[PDB]
Amino acid sequence: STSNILNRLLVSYDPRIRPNFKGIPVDVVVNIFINSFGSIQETTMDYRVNIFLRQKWNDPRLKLPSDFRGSDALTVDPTMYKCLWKPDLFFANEKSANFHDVTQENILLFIFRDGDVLVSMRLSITLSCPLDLTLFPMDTQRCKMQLESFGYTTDDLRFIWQSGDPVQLEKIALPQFDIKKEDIEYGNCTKYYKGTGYYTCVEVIFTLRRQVGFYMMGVYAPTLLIVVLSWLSFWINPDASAARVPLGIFSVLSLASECTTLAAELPKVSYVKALDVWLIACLLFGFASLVEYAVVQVMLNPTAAKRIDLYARALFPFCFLFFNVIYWSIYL
Amino acid sequence: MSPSDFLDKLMGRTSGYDARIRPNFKGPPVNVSCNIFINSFGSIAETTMDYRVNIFLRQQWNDPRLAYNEYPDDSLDLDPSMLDSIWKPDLFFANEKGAHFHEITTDNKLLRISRNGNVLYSIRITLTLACPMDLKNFPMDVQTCIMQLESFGYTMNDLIFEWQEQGAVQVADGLTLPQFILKEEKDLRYCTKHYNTGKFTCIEARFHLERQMGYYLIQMYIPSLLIVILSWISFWINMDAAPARVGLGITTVLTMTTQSSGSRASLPKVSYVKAIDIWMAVCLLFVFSALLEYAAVNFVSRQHKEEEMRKLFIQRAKKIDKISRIGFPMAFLIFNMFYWIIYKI
Amino acid sequence: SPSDFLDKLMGRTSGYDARIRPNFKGPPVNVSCNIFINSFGSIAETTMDYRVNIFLRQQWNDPRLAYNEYPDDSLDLDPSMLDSIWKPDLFFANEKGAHFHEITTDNKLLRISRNGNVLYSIRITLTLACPMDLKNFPMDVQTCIMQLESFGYTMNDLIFEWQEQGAVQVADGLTLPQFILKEEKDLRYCTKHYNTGKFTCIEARFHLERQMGYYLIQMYIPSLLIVILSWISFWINMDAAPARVGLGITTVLTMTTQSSGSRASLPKVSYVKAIDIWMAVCLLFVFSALLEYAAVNFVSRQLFIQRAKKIDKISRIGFPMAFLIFNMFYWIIYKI
Amino acid sequence: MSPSDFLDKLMGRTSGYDARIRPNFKGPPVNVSCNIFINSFGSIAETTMDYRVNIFLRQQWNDPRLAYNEYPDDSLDLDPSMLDSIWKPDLFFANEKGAHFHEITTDNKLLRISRNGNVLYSIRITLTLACPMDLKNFPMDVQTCIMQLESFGYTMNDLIFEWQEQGAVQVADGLTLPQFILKEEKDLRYCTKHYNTGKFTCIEARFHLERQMGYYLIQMYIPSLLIVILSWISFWINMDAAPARVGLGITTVLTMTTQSSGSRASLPKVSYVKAIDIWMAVCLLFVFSALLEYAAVNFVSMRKLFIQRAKKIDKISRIGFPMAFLIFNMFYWIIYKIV
Amino acid sequence: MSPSDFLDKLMGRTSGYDARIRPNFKGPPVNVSCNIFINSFGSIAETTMDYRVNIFLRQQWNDPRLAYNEYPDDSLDLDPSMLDSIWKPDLFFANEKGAHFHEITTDNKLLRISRNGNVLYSIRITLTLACPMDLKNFPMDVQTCIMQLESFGYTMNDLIFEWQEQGAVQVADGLTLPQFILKEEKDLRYCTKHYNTGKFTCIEARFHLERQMGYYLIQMYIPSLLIVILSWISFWINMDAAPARVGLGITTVLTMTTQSSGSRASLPKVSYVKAIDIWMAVCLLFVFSALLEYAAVNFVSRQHMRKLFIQRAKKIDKISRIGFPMAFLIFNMFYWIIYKI
Ligand SMILES: *[C@@H]1O[C@H](CO)[C@@H](O)[C@H](O)[C@H]1NC(C)=O
Ligand SMILES: *[C@@H]1O[C@H](CO)[C@@H](O)[C@H](O)[C@H]1NC(C)=O
Ligand SMILES: *[C@@H]1O[C@H](CO)[C@@H](O)[C@H](O)[C@H]1NC(C)=O
Ligand SMILES: *[C@@H]1O[C@H](CO)[C@@H](O)[C@H](O)[C@H]1NC(C)=O
Ligand SMILES: *[C@@H]1O[C@H](CO)[C@@H](O)[C@H](O)[C@H]1NC(C)=O
Ligand SMILES: CCCCCCCCCCC
Ligand SMILES: CCCCCCCCCCC
Ligand SMILES: CCCCCCCCCCC
Ligand SMILES: CCCCCCCCCC
Ligand SMILES: CCCCCCCCC
Ligand SMILES: CCCCCCCCC
Ligand SMILES: CCCCCCCC
Ligand SMILES: CCCCCCCC
Ligand SMILES: CCCCCCCC
Ligand SMILES: CCCCCCCC
Ligand SMILES: CCCCCCCC
Ligand SMILES: CCCCCCC
Ligand SMILES: CCCCCCC
Ligand SMILES: CCCCCCC
Ligand SMILES: CCCCCCC
Ligand SMILES: CCCCCCC
Ligand SMILES: CCCCCCC
Ligand SMILES: CCCCCCC
Ligand SMILES: CCCCCCC
Ligand SMILES: CCCCCCC
Ligand SMILES: CCCCCC
Ligand SMILES: CCCCCC
Ligand SMILES: CCCCCC
Ligand SMILES: CCCCCC
Ligand SMILES: CCCCCC
Ligand SMILES: CCCCCC
Ligand SMILES: CCCCCC
Ligand SMILES: CCCCCC
Ligand SMILES: CCCCCC
Repeated sequence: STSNILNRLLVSYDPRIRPNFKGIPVDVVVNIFINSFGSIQETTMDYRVNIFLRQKWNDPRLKLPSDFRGSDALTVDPTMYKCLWKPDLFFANEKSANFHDVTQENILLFIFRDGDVLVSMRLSITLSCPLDLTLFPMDTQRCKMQLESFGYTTDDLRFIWQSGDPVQLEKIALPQFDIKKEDIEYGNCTKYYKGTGYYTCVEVIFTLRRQVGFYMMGVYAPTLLIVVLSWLSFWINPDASAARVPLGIFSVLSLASECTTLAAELPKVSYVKALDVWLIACLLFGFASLVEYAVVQVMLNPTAAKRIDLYARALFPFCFLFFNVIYWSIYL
Repeated sequence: MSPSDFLDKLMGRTSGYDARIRPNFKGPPVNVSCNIFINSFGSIAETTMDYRVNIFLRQQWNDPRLAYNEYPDDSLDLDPSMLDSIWKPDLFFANEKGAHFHEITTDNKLLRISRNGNVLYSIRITLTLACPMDLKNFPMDVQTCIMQLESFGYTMNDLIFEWQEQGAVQVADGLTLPQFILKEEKDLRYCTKHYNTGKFTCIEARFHLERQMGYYLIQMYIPSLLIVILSWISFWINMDAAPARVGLGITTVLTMTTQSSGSRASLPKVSYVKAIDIWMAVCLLFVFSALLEYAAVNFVSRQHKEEEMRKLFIQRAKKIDKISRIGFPMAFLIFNMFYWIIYKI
Repeated sequence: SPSDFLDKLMGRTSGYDARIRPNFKGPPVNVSCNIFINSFGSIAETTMDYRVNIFLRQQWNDPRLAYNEYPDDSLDLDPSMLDSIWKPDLFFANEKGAHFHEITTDNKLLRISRNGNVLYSIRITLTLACPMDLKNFPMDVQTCIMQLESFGYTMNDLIFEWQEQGAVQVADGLTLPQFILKEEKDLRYCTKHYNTGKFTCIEARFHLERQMGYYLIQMYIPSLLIVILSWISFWINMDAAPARVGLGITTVLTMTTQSSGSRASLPKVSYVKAIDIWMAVCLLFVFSALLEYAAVNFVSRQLFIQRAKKIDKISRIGFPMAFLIFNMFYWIIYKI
Repeated sequence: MSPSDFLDKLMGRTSGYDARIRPNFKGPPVNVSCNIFINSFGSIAETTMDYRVNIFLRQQWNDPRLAYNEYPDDSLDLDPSMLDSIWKPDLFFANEKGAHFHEITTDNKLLRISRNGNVLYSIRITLTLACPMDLKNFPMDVQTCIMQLESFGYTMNDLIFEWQEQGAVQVADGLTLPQFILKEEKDLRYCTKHYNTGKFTCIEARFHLERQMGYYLIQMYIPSLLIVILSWISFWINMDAAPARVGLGITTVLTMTTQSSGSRASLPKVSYVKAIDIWMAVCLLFVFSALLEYAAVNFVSMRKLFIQRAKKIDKISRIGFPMAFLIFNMFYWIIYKIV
Repeated sequence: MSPSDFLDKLMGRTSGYDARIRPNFKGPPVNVSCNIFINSFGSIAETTMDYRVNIFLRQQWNDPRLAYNEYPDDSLDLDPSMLDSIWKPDLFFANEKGAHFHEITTDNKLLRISRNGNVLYSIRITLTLACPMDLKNFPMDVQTCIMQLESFGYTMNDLIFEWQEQGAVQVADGLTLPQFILKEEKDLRYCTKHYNTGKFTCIEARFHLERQMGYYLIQMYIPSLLIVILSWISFWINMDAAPARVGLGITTVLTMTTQSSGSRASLPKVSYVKAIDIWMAVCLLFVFSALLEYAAVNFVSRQHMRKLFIQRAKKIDKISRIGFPMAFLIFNMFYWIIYKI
């Protein structure tokens, strides 16, 4: 029978023992494929991915006999793979991951005649990367993905990416990011844990360029609108103290409320960020406008108010334009 | 012929049936006719472009070694424990994003075997699958959410999925959704994939969803329209009452901002401009421009010449006030009609 | 020899095919099943579901399991031997997630009677969903159900029947937050027709009444107090401008913050709710009082003072009447 | 004598022991003594009326056919893998509302067998169990949260639980709770249930918890006292400073109402009136009445005689408000401290 | 000879190695040396008083009946499979509050057998263990957390644990904590417990976390100080602008007691007074006071032959202007000096 071929293949085959026990280390080629690259959770400094991990290697004990020929390969059922030997390919920086058996364990197994098997199990992982927050509205994040063994050493196991396309993403469509050309650098990354030895590693580095569109029309525009509103309030008769005063306190209160609302949602870090410095500058400008009005009122108690009023209404536009141009020159 | 002996004679140790080999090995690919029955839709949330569905998945196929000629009846239902002993397809969902079986009081799964060899296999599944959405017309959009069924352990030359010709996607009578209305028509087509390893058969189903305007209509529009009207009221106040005008403008702009902030804090942080956001931006621009024009009028009146330009600029100020007072409602009305005729069509 | 007796009942030497349904190809086997509610609650409209903790029971007869040798009639077994015989595969049509209990034992009770009756009981925790409408939110009444039906067989072979007397037993100490569970509970059938055959289905309907107290307390009472607050401000003469302006501004701020606190609790349902409309009318009345004072000042600033006083007093005598008629109409149309 | 043969002869294939039969079949019912060791309390939240506790549940019972008479030693410690082969009681928690074992590096379960046949079986469990609580005196309440243990697969005719006469509920010395204090005394009574089928043995333990009044005391009461005293200080000033007075009244009312709003959005929404709500409502009524009285005084103020009447009413309310607030405070505290 | 026969001879059906039997039964206690390697810290939360850690736990112990004398090599690496067939210590974490293994493509466990009989067994573990902290110095606090290791089904006379003399607790170089900094020194000691059923061996490890003030510093202090200086500027306006001034105050206090309510919104409800709370309260007291000063000066100015009280109001305004910033600076100095040490 056809199953008799795999029965003869598996007889006297102990999966607990790696191929070439006393021989050279086995080089296991690893291929990856992104299927649904989920968003990143800045609050948890992690991102969720769903991949079709693939492994191939050489197992001389699984060479096909002279009887069976086949077209290209004989694919056994997915449930058979519990009887084979596999590398302990785990993810070093994993926070939590799980298999998928919604209807059946999603594993594809191919066996070549010369004794090279391909095993592909679906994986769903939640990796973690150090989220840098400097220049937050235009940051360039780099999230890592490490693959390494745990139950062997560099003398028994080895991981090398395919010479072709190790990553073959079809479509990403991230809600607020985009990736075009990643790199497979930091290829070896060979871990060296004291007390056990050297473990093989391989790394993959992505590149995220955050879409500044949302924050451009979500936070920057209201702050600019409030600043312009304060400037227009500046164009009112100082004698109407009941009128000029509220339109500066409203500006500063709105700036403070916006800062508080938009600060508690981002992850907490102990260094300043571009959005925060922009908000601080806008708040300080509103505060300075209110203080200038106060000093104008003090000078009132004649043309003494007129000179300072015109000087400030001329200086504020140029000063804020200079600040805006230097900011967008230094952060873009 | 006792009922007990037949079950292990057709499938079991005495049967000599290898469950680890697909039907018709080294032959033509075996068809799988599969239809789904939605039982509880809902839980659609834009925060993760995903929704939770509960389905009864059914499959019908044929197997030459499953045919029997003993019982007069053709349909003989079988025990799920015996079901987990024969060949089954390895279909999965291309964008499951989290799923799990049901096991209350039993692993609920129905198996029926026909005399001619036809086999029907049905399970109950819950899918938190995801559909990439678009929010260009968010308060009035037409969404298309899909589910894809494809094999993973076989190639196109062994398995092929086909929908039932009549009554493909059955829907429960009591189905109802919040914030959405399920369209009657549902689309079906193929999604033949091409990975490194062979070609995998794939089918997909597409659901059209339309969003009820009501909640969004009232909350996102009525307060904004009312505060625009209130900002108009300020324009009817005489020039002298500067603090009243300033306070009313401040209140209106504060209400506009907050409302915009509250509206934006429900949707994914997408980059492209939505439909509601630009509308609220225009309303905020109206309010701010009204306040700015009042400030400009105040400056014009205050400026004065050195009967020392008499009431001439007071006249001019009243003229600009009246013309802007008659112009703003016309501009708002024409913009409103433009917006609601552009997005509705 | 209890061990050998149990084994010859079901096991290796028994020769009892567990996979075989009772009375194969014969008449259908009717099953009596009753539920015991032990812990209700955790009802949330924002997710349209509720959590229940029940002691599900099944009773029927197995002719090939009957014994006439052991002296006792009702013999209790263990779950380990329970997972060796045929049992119905009833599931919940709207389970929406559930799991067993595995604390120190799979808490399953099995009792085999001499004549053939079998009692089977399992602890179950169901987070099941019932669609709820908030059209009468401050006085809403809900109908939350629990469907039990078979999936592994057809109505031609399996039939479910609630116990004739005392079906839905309820623990005496059961309590709910902001809900009162009605005593009487409806029952009927739900025979469905799927693609392949028809399956037996049973139901048990629960009528739930939401407590009004908390809502009544925190929402309505401050609103009525500040409406009376506004009327007292209405009593004040127009000369004391700062006092009336303050009494109006404080009323407006308190009412708007109360409305904001009230609104942000419920799911984003399309149609208008019942609680908010009364809140909206109260906000309208507060704004109307403030605008009336503003218009009185506007007219006063412009022999018209007598007319201003006349309109002020007629509004003072009309607004309480309007509030009373609106409140009575609202309570009548909602309570009845 | 090798340990393997002894262990399999006591229980195993060679023993011929069936774990599916209770001790003393058709005989007297089996008493089971079970104490508890609280290891980590806390995470108690009123938003869903439950608390999570990590315990080392132990139970000792006599199995006559488990007795051995070979080793001179009396107490033998066992292995979990062979532990899961002998008869065990099926005790479960009637109000578990979710629970699970611990399997970290081992199924942490201890088995000890004595020569006479007494066996001790202990497992580490975590319970997210629910206790309904009343919030009549919420800032100063005392709660009685209970947990039950009862059989499910047997009858009172076969099983009966009983607490140890000495050292029933042992609590780790280092245990501490946030915003809560664990009373030392613990009630142990019986909860014998009468279900639809027979009687099931049941024993429950009741923990008395007290709420640390410090946090709520400060956060709620102190700002309210400060703002009402501020309202009084405003009351001291005469009627001429009308804008200052009305602004101060507005500030006080807004502060009181925002304190109440921020205080209320933490408790489970229950119909019956709490103890914080009445106090905050009284404070809000007091500040509102002060502002209303000032408005009325401003309204009553031409003829100098009306000015004298206004100052008389101002002084009488000035001497009245602090006395009324003090008597209310004394009444409230004395009634909610002895109740 | 062949690896299969040696593998089954060392343990398995032919060996007859009774896994459930502890090594050296009825003999001397078997000491175990165990060291852990932290791989990923972080996710420390104040609400639930716990933090999630990721560790590689290692245990080295000698099993005399496991010794082999066939292969020339002294150290041999096997797979997890045969690992799940031998005796293992039952160490469990005393305050884990839940945990789970890792099973991605394999239960990632490592077993290594030395020639003399020593065996090293290591597993990847994730622990959401609890740590009771105190918030007496919340914005400038130092927290000490513990992770005890102890047996569950044995006795001190049978099992004893000892930390490694060198390289006891290791940390990856790439380690970085959110909002925290980890101290280099890691104090370790014993935690020998006395339960009802005998005495159980116990060792423990302590970590010292220091909270970086930065995020809290800016997001709390800076807006409050800005609002306080806003109140100061409001206080620097002549009384003739009576409404606007007071209006500023109405906002000035209001937003403040909002921000205070915000600060405790992300912190657990604890009975004892925090450290940011007192600074929070002092700022609130200073602003309202400023408002009260404005009310008092308005009262004294509008009391009303028209020069003495006006001059007194101007003088009190001047003294309040020259005092309040100085008093605020004095308060800031003592607050920072007191809470620094
Ligand atoms: C990758 O890692 C090994 C580990 O020692 C190192 O010697 C070398 O750089 C690489 N080995 C290869 C590529 O075979
Ligand atoms: C369906 O099965 C038949 C016979 O096996 C054959 O046509 C083919 O393999 C399958 N596909 C189609 C499209 O017919
Ligand atoms: C079950 O009830 C049906 C009712 O139509 C009856 O025909 C049948 O005989 C009953 N069977 C048993 C075993 O009670
Ligand atoms: C067990 O409990 C019962 C309770 O009635 C008692 O009569 C009996 O003496 C106790 N001892 C045993 C183990 O039978
Ligand atoms: C382990 O170390 C302790 C302390 O030195 C010693 O008493 C014991 O005999 C040792 N056990 C073994 C098996 O080496
Ligand atoms: C069916 C969609 C309706 C959208 C709202 C239309 C409003 C028209 C009137 C605007 C004044
Ligand atoms: C449980 C401690 C109680 C301390 C005394 C509180 C007094 C509050 C009233 C002060 C007027
Ligand atoms: C952690 C260092 C802090 C240095 C002092 C900062 C003072 C900021 C406020 C100045 C008014
Ligand atoms: C490019 C970023 C430089 C940051 C310098 C330190 C903070 C300055 C705050 C004004
Ligand atoms: C005040 C102007 C500072 C400009 C800093 C420029 C830094 C460039 C790297
Ligand atoms: C650790 C960063 C401190 C930044 C302080 C900025 C102060 C601006 C006035
Ligand atoms: C929006 C009003 C602009 C007015 C410009 C000045 C016209 C003389
Ligand atoms: C915003 C006011 C602009 C005025 C320009 C000068 C008009 C003569
Ligand atoms: C005011 C009373 C209306 C009638 C109520 C009738 C209730 C059955
Ligand atoms: C409260 C500090 C400033 C002084 C108030 C007025 C003194 C009569
Ligand atoms: C007359 C006031 C002098 C300044 C006092 C400052 C107190 C800190
Ligand atoms: C936005 C208007 C700016 C005017 C500048 C005049 C010098
Ligand atoms: C207003 C200045 C904009 C500069 C943009 C540089 C890319
Ligand atoms: C469901 C639509 C309600 C419209 C209300 C308009 C006032
Ligand atoms: C595509 C850009 C549209 C801008 C609209 C601004 C009102
Ligand atoms: C030229 C003025 C036209 C006014 C039209 C009002 C409807
Ligand atoms: C079907 C909706 C038509 C709206 C027309 C608005 C002018
Ligand atoms: C049943 C409630 C009736 C209320 C009547 C209010 C006038
Ligand atoms: C169903 C809507 C009823 C409204 C009643 C208003 C008095
Ligand atoms: C126990 C100490 C209470 C002090 C209260 C001060 C208002
Ligand atoms: C580091 C950026 C500083 C910008 C100052 C205007
Ligand atoms: C879809 C295009 C909309 C443009 C609105 C100005
Ligand atoms: C463009 C508007 C069309 C309206 C038809 C009724
Ligand atoms: C307004 C009263 C209605 C009564 C209907 C029975
Ligand atoms: C205010 C009275 C408190 C009494 C406490 C025993
Ligand atoms: C305000 C007094 C309440 C008394 C409750 C017994
Ligand atoms: C600032 C104190 C009051 C002024 C007279 C001493
Ligand atoms: C310990 C708190 C001191 C506060 C000094 C203003
Ligand atoms: C240690 C910092 C002290 C700062 C005093 C202004």
